[PDB]
Amino acid sequence: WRQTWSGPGTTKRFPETVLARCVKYTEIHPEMRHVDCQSVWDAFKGAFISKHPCDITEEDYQPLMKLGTQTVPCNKILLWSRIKDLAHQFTQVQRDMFTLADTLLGYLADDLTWCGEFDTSKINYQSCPDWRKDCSNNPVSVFWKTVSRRFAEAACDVVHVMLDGSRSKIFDKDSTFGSVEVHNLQPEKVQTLEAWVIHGEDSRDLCQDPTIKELESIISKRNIQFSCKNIYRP
Ligand SMILES: *[C@H]1O[C@H](COP(=O)(O)OP(=O)(O)OC[C@H]2O[C@@H](n3cnc4c(N)ncnc43)[C@H](O)[C@@H]2O)[C@@H](O)[C@@H]1F
Repeated sequence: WRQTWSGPGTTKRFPETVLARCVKYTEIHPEMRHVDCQSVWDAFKGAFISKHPCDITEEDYQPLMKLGTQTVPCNKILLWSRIKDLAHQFTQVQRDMFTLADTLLGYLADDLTWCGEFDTSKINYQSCPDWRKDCSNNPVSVFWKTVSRRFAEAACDVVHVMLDGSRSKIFDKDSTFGSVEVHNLQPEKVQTLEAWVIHGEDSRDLCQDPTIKELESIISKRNIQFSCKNIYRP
């Protein structure tokens, strides 16, 4: 039996959008011709269709992760927390830096919402679970959790993270960066995490904020060097 959820339903034209994005991505990036976009869509579907949308596991997304596997320039990863648009905008100018949005899976899934239901093979366009009001293990949250774990595992040498100085918690231990990514930067592989605290709020040294000291101690226990910089948005 189905229930009404508290969050928006699946983005209109979801199947066509994912397929069209996959076709566009594989055209631009020749390294990915070995991917059949029909196969990618099948695997995507099998992660959440005919499943209760609060019982989704990272394991459900493994077939899609396997088809969407992609080498990346591991020494040029730019992570970010709660500052997506500015991050992307930074990498359009500093072109040699690489974010999750530049990967196939991140490009396919950007700004979309999706879920299914236990009793049917249909996409639910009516509503989907809100992460706070309904459940954390919903199709969208678990997707981003899964790809993020894997993206952090891929990084090497010097990893950069853009953080937003205008947030109450500049570093939030409970965000995706703060839980999943920070704890999966691999001790040997990654030598340094360099944080960039962005101003646009208080205009003084924000690298001494309690939450940045938290971030420093977390990183430090994984045998990774930590650096911080105050940077000003134009
Ligand atoms: C992986 O994580 C950081 C981003 O981490 P945040 O700390 O900003 O993530 P958080 O506030 O916990 O929010 C999680 C939800 O954000 C949506 N989301 C993340 N990334 C995208 C993209 N690229 N497009 C659309 N939506 C996105 C999801 O709804 C998550 O559930 C990144 O720097 C690392 F790659």
